[PDB]
Amino acid sequence: ASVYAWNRKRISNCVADYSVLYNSASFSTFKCYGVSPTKLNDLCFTNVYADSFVIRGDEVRQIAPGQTGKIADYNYKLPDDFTGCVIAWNSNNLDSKVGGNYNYLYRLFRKSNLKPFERDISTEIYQAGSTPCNGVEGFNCYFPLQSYGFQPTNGVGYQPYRVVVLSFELLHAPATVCGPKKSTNLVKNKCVNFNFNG
Amino acid sequence: GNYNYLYRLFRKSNLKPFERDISTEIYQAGSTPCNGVEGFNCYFPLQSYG
Amino acid sequence: QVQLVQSGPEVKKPGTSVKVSCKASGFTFTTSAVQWVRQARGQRLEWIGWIVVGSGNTNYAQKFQERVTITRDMSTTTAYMELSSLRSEDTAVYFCAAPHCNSTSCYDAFDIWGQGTMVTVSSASTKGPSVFPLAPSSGTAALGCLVKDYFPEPVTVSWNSGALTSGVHTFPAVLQSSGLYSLSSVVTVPSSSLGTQTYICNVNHKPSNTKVDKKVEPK
Amino acid sequence: DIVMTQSPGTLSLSPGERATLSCRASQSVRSSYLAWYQQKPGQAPRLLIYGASRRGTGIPDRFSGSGSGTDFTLTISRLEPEDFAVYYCQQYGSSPWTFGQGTKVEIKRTVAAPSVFIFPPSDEQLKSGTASVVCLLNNFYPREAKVQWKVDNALQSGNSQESVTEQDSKDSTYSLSSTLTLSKADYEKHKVYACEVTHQGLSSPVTKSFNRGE
Ligand SMILES: *[C@@H]1O[C@H](CO[C@@H]2O[C@@H](C)[C@@H](O)[C@@H](O)[C@@H]2O)[C@@H](O[C@@H]2O[C@H](CO)[C@@H](O)[C@H](O)[C@H]2NC(C)=O)[C@H](O)[C@H]1NC(C)=O
Repeated sequence: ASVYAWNRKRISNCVADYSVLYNSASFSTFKCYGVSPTKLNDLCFTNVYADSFVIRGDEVRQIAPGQTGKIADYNYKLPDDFTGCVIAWNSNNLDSKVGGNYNYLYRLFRKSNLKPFERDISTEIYQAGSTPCNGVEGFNCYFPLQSYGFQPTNGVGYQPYRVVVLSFELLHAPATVCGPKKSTNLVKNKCVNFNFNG
Repeated sequence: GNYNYLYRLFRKSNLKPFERDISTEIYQAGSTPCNGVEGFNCYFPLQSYG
Repeated sequence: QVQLVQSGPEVKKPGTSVKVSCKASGFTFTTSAVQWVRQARGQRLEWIGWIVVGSGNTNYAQKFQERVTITRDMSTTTAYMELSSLRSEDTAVYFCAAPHCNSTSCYDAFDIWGQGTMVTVSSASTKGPSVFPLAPSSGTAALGCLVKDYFPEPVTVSWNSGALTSGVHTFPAVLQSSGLYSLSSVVTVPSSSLGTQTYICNVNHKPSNTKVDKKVEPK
Repeated sequence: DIVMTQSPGTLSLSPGERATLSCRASQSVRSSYLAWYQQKPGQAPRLLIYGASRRGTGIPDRFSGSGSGTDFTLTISRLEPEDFAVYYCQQYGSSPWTFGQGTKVEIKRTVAAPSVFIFPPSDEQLKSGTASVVCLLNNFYPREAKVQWKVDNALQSGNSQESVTEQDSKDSTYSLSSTLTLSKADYEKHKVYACEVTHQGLSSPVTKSFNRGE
């Protein structure tokens, strides 16, 4: 999905293995905040949110808590106390088109900043001046969305990148999303300290 | 931004009481040996304060 | 220092292209717009076109839709105007204009203007001027200098190395059919001072690095 | 396209009077998208008025603006010497944002006749094979003036060029320079070279001549 229309997937009751993703060189960016990226499989939270979108390379640095810019202010804002991970990878071979791609958009103007995890897809004409726009674009009246125009020949800073932000939400409810929790071999007839199911 | 103050960010195990570790060996966060070469899953254990 | 600085003078042959630069300062370029306007020597203002800096969208005039392309670069806060297939009709002064804006709102008109860029298009070559004296005839008399056959514009003329300014008329240059310019600079002085005051015109032509100090004599 | 027309072509007014300029659009334009600019010779345009009736930053309060639709007015309450320049009106609502043709505000003055001087071509230029005879019209008003070249009483045409200076900042007069260009052969084929000046300040055309050699 476009960055301004970021898609959200809800994850309840499913084991996941963040070790095969952390060990993958395919992902150009793997940065976690509030939780160590190494120690990830042990953690347990009741729900998981997966926000997904596409940006350009120069904006990948903007997907982090406490950041500012077009994307952070007008497209996708992360809270300061965000507890989760941000993963990004170069999608030039998929989301770039010769002549420029028109499918991925981003909000260019907005009168106020987005709240954390807010989703704004309004196409109201931005009034930059004192004269009120009446639905028609013009001087000081611009369309809020702009196309990235992703091309395969673009610079890697302007090439398309697919970004997925995983957040782990714990509420006043049982924790239903759990890690792999691998096991080991068992030995008999020897004094052992054991850890069975619970 | 003052970055002269550092803190260790990775280690294979927790420090024992009053233990001090000043080693700068590259931390291997993955299954690929680093051989003293930084890169993917090969991080500098120290990080500067902002 | 809300500024708008343009390129220097340009002298191109017919059939070539010129790219005029226009750099912004003081205001936030990213949210403004930049228009380009041309003015032929002694003519009115001719609107060429405008561009929205944030989006890059362009609108051109009918007479410049074919040979003018306006671009911008927010990193170097500079907008450009490329003019292809130059001809003598393109010899004019070009201005860029923009409203000054902060991080969110803009001015309601074009209040910031560039100094102007003169573009001359002809087959002529650089040449220094020949300065000939216009001697006074034998209560007030007139004398001067003829700055003939130079290219390109302009030349600067002073009298007594800048000491004599009163009564001085330096005329605007005319473009001869030979492609070279001609300029006349005259001064009116009392008839008594003709025999006891040397008059020397100082003609300087920077494009040809020509510095001529010519003394006018009453024959 | 929207056509912008300005009036008057030349506004001859005395310093201290009230100037009034008109701007007409070929179709109704938004009042909030019209501007007035001031441009001096050799200078860049300067924004004076915007939004039809919004004074710009740094512009004196003697400049005012009014109008609506197709007719607009720029009013200068008391004309100052620093106000004599060229004025343009531009609409910037509907593309293309066309300009007007300009209005020259000159200092009005009393009729002054020009001082006429003739200059033969220098011997140094004659060594180059070309002769240039110069006729100077010094300090006159109004700007309109007529110069005719006569070579042995033969009126010349198509072999002369003129140049007029801007109105003087001190005496509000103009100066004209006319150059007759002949070859060395044609220069040596005749003897008397004269320029006839017709002007409002002259009760009859004044002729200044010289004899080739004497
Ligand atoms: C950015 O400026 C706007 C308005 O500035 C106007 O245009 C400028 C080019 C300059 O000419 C200024 O002198 C003008 O005033 C600000 O918007 C105004 O904010 C005030 C808040 O006190 C509000 O009362 C006004 O109604 C607003 N007017 C408009 C047209 O929006 C804006 O706050 C400024 N933003 C920043 C970050 O400085």
